[PDB]
Parts: sequence; C-alpha cells; structure tokens
Amino acid sequence: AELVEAETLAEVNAVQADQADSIIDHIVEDVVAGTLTDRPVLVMRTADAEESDVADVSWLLQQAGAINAGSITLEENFFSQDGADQLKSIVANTLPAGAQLSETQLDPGTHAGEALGAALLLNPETGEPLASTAERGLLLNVLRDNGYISYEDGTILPGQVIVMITGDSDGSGDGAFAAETQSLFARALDAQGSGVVVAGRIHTAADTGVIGRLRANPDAAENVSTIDSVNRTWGKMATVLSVREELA
Ligand SMILES: [Ca+2]
Repeated sequence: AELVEAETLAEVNAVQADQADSIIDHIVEDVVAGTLTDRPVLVMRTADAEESDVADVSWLLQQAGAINAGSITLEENFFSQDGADQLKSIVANTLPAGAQLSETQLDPGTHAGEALGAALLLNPETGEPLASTAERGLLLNVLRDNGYISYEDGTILPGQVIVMITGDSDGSGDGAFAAETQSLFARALDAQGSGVVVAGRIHTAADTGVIGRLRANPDAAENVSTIDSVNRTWGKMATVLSVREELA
C-alpha cells in the first residue's frame, strides 16, 4: 500500500516543481536575457566555491548574451599565508608592461590583483587590452605551473568585468587571512578600471568574511558589487544585474 502514497507524493510535488520552473523561466526572460550582448565577462572561482553556484551564474551570463571570456579557478594557495611569498614573486617577475605593483600595499591580494587585472582586462575607455596575448599567457602559465590557478588552454580572453564567485566561509578560524586577502584582491582588480562583482554565500557577509570586509570599507562598498546569497535564485539574478551596473 506504500506504493500508493509515493504516487500521490510525486503527483503533488511534480505540479509544484513545474510551477517553480515556470516562474524562474519568466524571471530569466524579463531580467537577464539580452542584457549583456557581446560583453566579455570573465568568471573567477575560489577553491571553496560551490560548483552549482558557478555553473548557474555562468549559465545566466550566457543567457544574458555575454561573451564567455573564460573560467579561472583560484586554488587554495592563491589566498593562503603559505603561498603569499611565492605568489608575490611570480606576479613581480611576470609583470606585464604598463602595470605597476603598489609600493604602499605589499599584501599578496593587492599585488596579484594588480598583475592579473592588467593581464585580463580591457582599457575601460579605449577598449584595447591592457596586456599583450604573450604577456597574458606568461603570467597565467607560470601561475598554473606553480599550482596557483587552473583553467583550460585557449579559453581565456580579455574581459570588461570579472565575476568572482566565492564559497561559504565567514572568515573565522584559519579562514581569516584568505577572507582578507580576497577582499584586497577584489579591490585591486577594480582599481585597474573595468569592474568587479564578488558573489558568495551568506557566511561571506560576516564582519570577518570577504564580503563583510568589502562592505565595511567605504571605498570598496561603492566600487565593488557584493552579492551575499549567490545560492538563491534572486542572488544569481542580482549577480548578472550587477555586471551591467559595473559596466555603467
Ligand atoms: Ca567598480
């Protein structure tokens, strides 16, 4: 008799599921579709980012008409104390021409963001790439060879906006250094023009989390868009809308 109740459960919830998909389809068409036509957007993802969050945001960017400028995974060593010294050395030795590392802020996030920003972004006033294809390949390959980043060969293009998708870390315990370095990294990318959207799950909005740190700084809160609920439907939509805000 238990096959009857499983049948009613499927009947009741299949109606609810179809209703939810219809709502979401309508939202995509009215909010996201066609809003980023021919705009190159690059996606960065931290090591602890949920793959569903990254795949969902990447799908919505494609639905908006954005050009897939590449997906770059920032491995654990990218934001760890252990890897700070070698990361600063790599970005210094492969620094593209026309890029200058900060002489007052010597943290790995600022330097890595200044170097990667020049390698991956377009001049927001002229549209020209900030670095040559050879300079971009050098930095990306040296970073990848040393285990700092992961990406697929020949899929990276210079973009107008970077969407960094983070995890669900509140910046407590040993996650503190990474959370702070991520915020300085995001501000450095934004300081190279163009535009940055940082998206994470709710715990990143803690005062010690990456988004909490960004929002607490008046300059960063005005310059870097932050989405604290990227695992929610409207959080994904707000991320895509924020890309168009950063472009304006
Ligand atoms: Ca900005």
